[PDB]
Amino acid sequence: CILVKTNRVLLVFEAKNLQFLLVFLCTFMQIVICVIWLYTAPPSSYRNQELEDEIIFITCHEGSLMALGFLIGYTCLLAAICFFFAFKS
Amino acid sequence: SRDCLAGTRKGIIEGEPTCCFECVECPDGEYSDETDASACNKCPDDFWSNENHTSCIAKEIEFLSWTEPFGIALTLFAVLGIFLTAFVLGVFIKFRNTPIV
Amino acid sequence: CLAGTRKGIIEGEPTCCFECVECPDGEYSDETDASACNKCPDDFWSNENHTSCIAKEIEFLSWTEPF
Ligand SMILES: [Ca+2]
Ligand SMILES: [Ca+2]
Repeated sequence: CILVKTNRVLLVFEAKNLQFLLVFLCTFMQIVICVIWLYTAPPSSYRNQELEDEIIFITCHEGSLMALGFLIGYTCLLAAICFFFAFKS
Repeated sequence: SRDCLAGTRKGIIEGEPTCCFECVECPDGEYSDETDASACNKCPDDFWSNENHTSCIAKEIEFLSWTEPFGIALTLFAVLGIFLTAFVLGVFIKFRNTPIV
Repeated sequence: CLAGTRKGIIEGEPTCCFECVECPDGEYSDETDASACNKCPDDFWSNENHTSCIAKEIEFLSWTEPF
């Protein structure tokens, strides 16, 4: 949403309610990756006992750290684009 | 020989009959709850022996929770952020007809 | 019994009959027959097979470390 309200961002996509269309597409690329991740290797709770001989901790195995990084990485690619256009103006 | 007490274990004296022995303490991951025990029993999978190796006591579960000094602090911040966002939204709504909005 | 184990007592049997039991961590034995598992000297820790003790390790941020 912040990106759609920047000085030189909306004009390029137009002539290719459009603001809403672009808020929709990026959110849809985020929705799809999470669904694919859940269907293949869902993160779940794990009991760890090798760390301590007296107490046990309950963690959340996150599945491949490749997926968690890809969420943050996609989020950054968007923030960097927004930051670049705002800096040029 | 004097009898071995609970939490101890029998030991061999070389060259002597089995009636005569010595008492040795059990290790940390085991316990003994009888008298004149030839071995120390092992605690179950989710149990750990107490200081005096006579019984098994349940382990303590450690996790991040609401009633912890670290937890109470983080929540307050989230509620404060929610309240601030609600206040901003209520201001744009009530002042819907100003030129700025 | 082997080098890594100690003797055990069978109830109601003479001393000539026994069982072999592993030594605990922090102790070792290196004998063909052993009545007890000998304790490991200070600043030393038992091997994986408990055959003989070895020295411990010093942990610190060294100058020659890659980090
Ligand atoms: Ca004799
Ligand atoms: Ca008998």
